[PDB]
Amino acid sequence: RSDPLEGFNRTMFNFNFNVVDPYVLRPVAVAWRDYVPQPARNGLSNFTSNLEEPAVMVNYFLQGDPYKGMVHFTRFFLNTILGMGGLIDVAGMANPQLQRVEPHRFGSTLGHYGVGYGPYVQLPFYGSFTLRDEGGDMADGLYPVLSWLTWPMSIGKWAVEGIETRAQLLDSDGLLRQSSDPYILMREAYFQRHDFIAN
Amino acid sequence: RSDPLEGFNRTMFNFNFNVVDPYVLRPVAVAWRDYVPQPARNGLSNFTSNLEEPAVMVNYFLQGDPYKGMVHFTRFFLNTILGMGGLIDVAGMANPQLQRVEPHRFGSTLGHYGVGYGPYVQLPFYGSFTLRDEGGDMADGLYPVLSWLTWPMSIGKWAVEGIETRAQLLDSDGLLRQSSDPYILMREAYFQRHDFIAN
Amino acid sequence: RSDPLEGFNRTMFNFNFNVVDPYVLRPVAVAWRDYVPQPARNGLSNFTSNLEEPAVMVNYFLQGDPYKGMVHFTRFFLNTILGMGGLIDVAGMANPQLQRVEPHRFGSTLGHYGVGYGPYVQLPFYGSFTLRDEGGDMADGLYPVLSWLTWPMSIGKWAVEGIETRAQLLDSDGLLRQSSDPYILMREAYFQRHDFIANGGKLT
Amino acid sequence: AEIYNKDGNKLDLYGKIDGLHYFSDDKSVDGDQTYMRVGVKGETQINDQLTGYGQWEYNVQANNTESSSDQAWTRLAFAGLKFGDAGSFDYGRNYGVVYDVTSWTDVLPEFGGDTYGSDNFLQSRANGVATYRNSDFFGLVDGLNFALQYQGKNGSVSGEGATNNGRGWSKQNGDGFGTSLTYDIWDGISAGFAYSHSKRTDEQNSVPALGRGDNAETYTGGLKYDANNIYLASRYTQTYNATRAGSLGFANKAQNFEVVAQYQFDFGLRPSVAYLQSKGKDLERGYGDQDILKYVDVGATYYFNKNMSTYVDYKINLLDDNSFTRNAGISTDDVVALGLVYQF
Amino acid sequence: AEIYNKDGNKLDLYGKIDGLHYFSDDKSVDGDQTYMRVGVKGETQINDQLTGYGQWEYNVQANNTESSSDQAWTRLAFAGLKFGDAGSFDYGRNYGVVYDVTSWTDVLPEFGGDTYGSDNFLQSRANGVATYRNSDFFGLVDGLNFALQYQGKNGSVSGEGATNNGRGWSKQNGDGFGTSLTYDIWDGISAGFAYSHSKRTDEQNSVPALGRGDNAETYTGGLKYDANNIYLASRYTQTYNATRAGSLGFANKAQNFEVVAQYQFDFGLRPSVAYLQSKGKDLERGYGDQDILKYVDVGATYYFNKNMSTYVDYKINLLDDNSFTRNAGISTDDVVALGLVYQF
Amino acid sequence: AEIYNKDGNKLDLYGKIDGLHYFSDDKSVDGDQTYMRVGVKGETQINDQLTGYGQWEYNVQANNTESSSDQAWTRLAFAGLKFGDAGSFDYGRNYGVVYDVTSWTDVLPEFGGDTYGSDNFLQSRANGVATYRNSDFFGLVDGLNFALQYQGKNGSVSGEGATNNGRGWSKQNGDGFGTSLTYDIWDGISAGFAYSHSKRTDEQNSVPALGRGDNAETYTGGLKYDANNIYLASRYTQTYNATRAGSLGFANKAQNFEVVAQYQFDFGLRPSVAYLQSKGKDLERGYGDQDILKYVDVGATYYFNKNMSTYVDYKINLLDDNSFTRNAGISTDDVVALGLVYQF
Ligand SMILES: CCCCCCCCCCCCO[C@@H]1O[C@H](CO)[C@@H](O[C@H]2O[C@H](CO)[C@@H](O)[C@H](O)[C@H]2O)[C@H](O)[C@H]1O
Ligand SMILES: CCCCCCCCOCCOCCOCCOCCO
Repeated sequence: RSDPLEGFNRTMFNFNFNVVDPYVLRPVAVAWRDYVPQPARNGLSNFTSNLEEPAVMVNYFLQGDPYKGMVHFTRFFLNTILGMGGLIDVAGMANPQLQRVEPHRFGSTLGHYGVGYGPYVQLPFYGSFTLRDEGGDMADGLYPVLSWLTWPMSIGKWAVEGIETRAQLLDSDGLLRQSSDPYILMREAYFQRHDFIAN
Repeated sequence: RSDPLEGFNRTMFNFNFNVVDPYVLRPVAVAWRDYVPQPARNGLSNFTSNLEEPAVMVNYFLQGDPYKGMVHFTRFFLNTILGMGGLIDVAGMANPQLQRVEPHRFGSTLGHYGVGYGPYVQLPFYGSFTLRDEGGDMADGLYPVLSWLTWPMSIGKWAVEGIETRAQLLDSDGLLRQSSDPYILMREAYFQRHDFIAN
Repeated sequence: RSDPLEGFNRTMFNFNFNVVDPYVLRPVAVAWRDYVPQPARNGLSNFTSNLEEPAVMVNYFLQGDPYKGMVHFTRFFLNTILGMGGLIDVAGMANPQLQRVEPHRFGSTLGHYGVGYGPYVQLPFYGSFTLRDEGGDMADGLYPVLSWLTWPMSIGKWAVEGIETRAQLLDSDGLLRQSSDPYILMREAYFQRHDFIANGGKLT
Repeated sequence: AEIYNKDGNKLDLYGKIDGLHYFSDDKSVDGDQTYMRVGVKGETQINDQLTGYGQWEYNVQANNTESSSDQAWTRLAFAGLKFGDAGSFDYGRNYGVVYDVTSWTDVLPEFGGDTYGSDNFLQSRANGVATYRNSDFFGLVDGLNFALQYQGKNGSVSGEGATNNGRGWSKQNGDGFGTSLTYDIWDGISAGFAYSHSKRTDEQNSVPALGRGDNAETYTGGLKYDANNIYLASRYTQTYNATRAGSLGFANKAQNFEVVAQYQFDFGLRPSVAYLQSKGKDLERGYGDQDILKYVDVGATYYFNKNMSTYVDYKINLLDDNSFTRNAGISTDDVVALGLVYQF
Repeated sequence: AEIYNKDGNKLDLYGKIDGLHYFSDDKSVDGDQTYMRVGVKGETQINDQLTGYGQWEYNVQANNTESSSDQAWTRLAFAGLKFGDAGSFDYGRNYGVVYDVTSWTDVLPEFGGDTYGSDNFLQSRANGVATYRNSDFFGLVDGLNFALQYQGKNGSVSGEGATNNGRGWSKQNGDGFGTSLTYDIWDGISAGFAYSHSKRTDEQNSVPALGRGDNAETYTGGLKYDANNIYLASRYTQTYNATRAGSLGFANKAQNFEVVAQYQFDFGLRPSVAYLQSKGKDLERGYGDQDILKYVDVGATYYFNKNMSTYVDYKINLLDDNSFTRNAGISTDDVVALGLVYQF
Repeated sequence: AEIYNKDGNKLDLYGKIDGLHYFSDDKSVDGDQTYMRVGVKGETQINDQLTGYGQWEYNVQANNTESSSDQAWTRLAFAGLKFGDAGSFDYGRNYGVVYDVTSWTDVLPEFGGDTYGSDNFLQSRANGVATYRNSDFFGLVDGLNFALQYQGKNGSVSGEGATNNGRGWSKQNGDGFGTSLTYDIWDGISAGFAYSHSKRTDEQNSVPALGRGDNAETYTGGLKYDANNIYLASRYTQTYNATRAGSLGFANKAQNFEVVAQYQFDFGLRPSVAYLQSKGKDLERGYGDQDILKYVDVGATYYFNKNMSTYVDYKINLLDDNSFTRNAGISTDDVVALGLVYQF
């Protein structure tokens, strides 16, 4: 379909799939799954998620729907001020239309206003980078919460989110490994997940 | 039945019956009934009645009955202080035995001590007038509540009260008029009300 | 039963039984029962009894039993602070386990460790006196609150209690006066009541 | 109102809100005087014989700004046990027993009871009072009620005469005691006597100008008739070093007397006539015999039900305008009072 | 909460505890502001025609020491009767009728409603107010409500203008009166007008240096919309010698204006936008035309249920720092507030 | 007492009246000490997951005159949410978390719990604390309880360090935090630890005479046994710049220690023995190491039932009368206290 840089990508993906993942990151995720207790996993996941919910709000406004804009205002506010800086999902306990949901950020608004993705890069150590979503999302580091992160903090957040994401995927490892071509499937999942959030 | 001035009276009464009543007064009372809303009538009725309750009180004391004397103390007291300067009949709502009754005053006091009426005059615009009651009643404009009025205010008060009672009799108009000799009925009614208040 | 002074004792008892009791005291106890109203009797009895409850505790501690030790602490504290210096039995109405009971004092603890009575003196006007219990109980006038009494106060308390005890016995006096050997019963009743108080305790 | 009664415990949240306005030439008295009272009364049955209880009652002034100071205060707070046939005993801040007979004349719609103050030895509410009470004289003499009471020193804010709860001479006191006796003679008629005796503080005898004496005593006798909707009551008391001479100190000798008459009408109005009078004798500084208080009181109150009432009250104040009335800050002007009162 | 309702007597114990914190560059506003409200509401039915009532409400600040002073004060306390279709009458410390319309803009999460103060010529709660109220205009004009109200002098603490409950010029007043009228038009829209008129004390016109005039009046009109989870409201007031110029006195003329818009989300959050403004004219020391208050206010409250809610509120303060702000003591700085609120 | 429970909301009106008297050679301690407490505790059920709450409790001193000042104060007022068992959170005026173990020795009949004060960093009741609490440690260890807490500056009345809720040092503080951990071990036995850490205000480090330091730290451990009608408890805390040296300032270092033993008799009496001691080290001005508190305490309380109780408590006070006690305002004298207590 796309992939002008399919050759470039497939080499970065095979480096990621069979060098960094078996030798690091996934071992780092097995230590995570066996040594950090489930409450600390739920608390970190909510704490990081919470720093994006002000931007999810500002972007639901731009995509025309100020109702969900204030669902994520309410999520940020109950959870920052009463849920211990985001550690507890109070809003989720308070009401069903305040459950945590996947971020809709500046890439989404760009995609919802019909802007096309980049080519499709696959990066070493990173994973998948479109010019519109990853990186377009960086526009949300111009206004507060994420403009408050130093560059060290942004990677810490990046890391713990990643190791957790890997840690959750630990139990369906396979079918990326028992699959004729795991680059085309991994990429297909990419665009289906990313087109859904740009709605 | 007594009546030494019956000749004079019957001619003043016919002046009151067939020129003063149809040409003025009753037109003013039909206007009253159709243009002044019922609450303002209830308040005006209550307000003027209220100024007579200090005199009814002092006169029940003079007649040996200090109980009803203070029935009219409390009526003045609740209605001046809680019923807005007399507009609302609070005492009347507070207890059946403080409901409004017709004033007694100094004519009553004379009649209760056996004094007896004058002759019986009928006046050209006033109406039935005895020297003991309509005339003796003036004794209560000597001490406060009623000594505070301009002579204009006492003329105002008579007027408003007369127009209201006139307005109420409007639907029993047609049955003093369907009667032979209406001076005799008007005169007996006078002496029955006035002897009843003296007992 | 030992009684080295039995000869002496029966001489004083006949003085106490048929001169002091009919000629005085029992007249004093009927005047008490006929002229002092029952509340002032209960207030006086409670008040004097209360002066002994600090001592009853101090000796229940000395006998190995601190549970009833503070039962009598609770009695002293409730009744002195809330019962008007002891006049009202507040502890008694507050709970069945704090009812007044007859004192266990230093004679009791001496006896509970087995010391022994001695003879059995009988005194004129006094009644029954052992060197171990009467007199041994006097050790409890060395620590408060019973050490706080002047000797006049000690005589009053014995007098008021004595007249009251006689006043209550007024209805059974008449049934000791005919009964063979009225010295033996009074001596046995003493040692029956006084041996019960060394481990064991009941009263009114 | 009884708001709790489960497990042998009763709880009563009670009070009144009184919208009230004073008309008087005296600008210390004239104006708005709206206030409110709230309190708790609690009872706990301990045994069949024993019952424990407590009460607190608060006075809150609703007639000044929200920036204002000292608008609330505690008038009562005490706990006790009641033994039934053996009486009752309690401690806290509570009424002096002199008030067990003096209370009979404190029934006007708004005034009265001001021959004395509060925190004025044992004539009204005071800090630190233990009071034994017994009804029907130890269950012996039906209808005769007596009381005995002691009060510890309530001294200076600082100095040798200090206590924790210090205050000024006008409301200090030494150790003292009082006693009360009341008898229901016929039925509706009642006689009462009360006696009081307190040490007075070194400051009482040095900083105010009027009144010296080691002690502060009061003798009181009173009578009352209360039947067939008539209420007649009267009270005479003499005081030594106990009655305050306004702000100038205490009256060395003083005689107080009160008379009140009330009828309760079929229809809900209770009028009130009364006379009250307090005379200070052997005052110092040239103030010979001076009047402390003197007025006729005319008034009436209407009850709508057990919960709502209204009243007017007219204090016809007969004090002359002396050098002594003014230097003590004793008000000489009349006063009229209107009040509307919700109670719960 | 209705804690009593037996035999035509009802008692309501109500209040709120609000843990609340202010962030501000102004060290007078910044820090803990936790406070508490407690009150009682009482109803007694006398007849079918007549019913009597009372209410008291207390504010006590939990944001200081236990040794700290003046942390409590009475906000409301009044009793009254309700006559059915002849209305109601009350007396006590209560809200001015001016607040019958200006209350329509007093709906912010925590700020707002500060173009006026308490104890300020019947714009909000005041000492000594008698208030007649009538709903549906004597049962005639359904949905038209009017109120009439009078207030006596509350003068200086001492001196010729003194009364019993004296205070400082900023909350004094002579005799005055006010009235209010409000109409519910086509379900949800509502119009209202309010007028007030009071004499000013000699101290008002001598001590503060700013504000001269014999009387103090206010003219108010307001509209509001309350339907379909939308709430819009606005209010305009003119005042003469009535609006305070902070500590410097009163504004001889002042025009006050408020706008509020709110939406209520099904999930429980209610955001709020508002703009507020008070501009004072002809001030007396060269100040001329000065602004007294001006800010945009953005905030929101999340309601968990009828009993628990939380809120944030952000006052964006548009006052510049004049010689007049910095001499009247008017806060120039922004303020953010977070509060968690239990109410019962 | 539970006075409301309708629609999943519960309201509790609670308190106590304590008629209480102190005997002491120290005239600041001696005399009447009657007081009363009243408060509300409230609950509303929101979901199955979420439930909200608040509570306030008031201290009213009934042991002075009705003309007296500052007799009332708020000891608690806070609201919060409780997350099933993801924990709970609240904000307001509430107990410091150091008190989660230190409370274990604060059980004497009337004294004790005075190695620290209220408004003393996070050791007792404090203004402006947010407190997270969690039981059974996130479902990880049944019986281990954890707590975290922060407090913002409560500064001077004026100056750069000022806040809205200003005060003097000894009850000021900078921003601070504390944490506590307690474990229910075998049966009755419990271990606890607490740490507190707060910035100290510029005024603390400038105006008093004793104590300098940027921070104020607290480390505390304690054990307790509570089974078979025995209660034993002990607590050791070390302090840096945190415990007050009476009037002179703070002790730069101090070690505080408390031990208490109690038995509860089936018939209702609970006797208590305790020893308490606070020693402050490296103090300035020549004082060196001095004792702040040191006394044996003997007493007992009789419980009539859940609602009425009495006690005597004897503080056998072993402090010497130094140049330092007399200059810090430290009471050297013994004191005995008798109290009768109604509770509801
Ligand atoms: C829970 C179980 C109950 C525990 C029982 C009680 C524990 C007993 C502790 C006793 C400790 C007293 O120990 C001792 O105290 C005294 C009195 O303060 C100190 O003495 C100090 O004060 C005294 C007088 O107050 C001064 O004259 C003296 O110069 C000074 O040193 C001693 O230096 C110390 O050694
Ligand atoms: C200001 C002085 C007032 C003193 C007045 C006392 C009067 C006592 O009178 C008792 C009257 O009782 C009569 C019975 O009640 C009447 C009920 O029926 C009324 C008939 O109209």
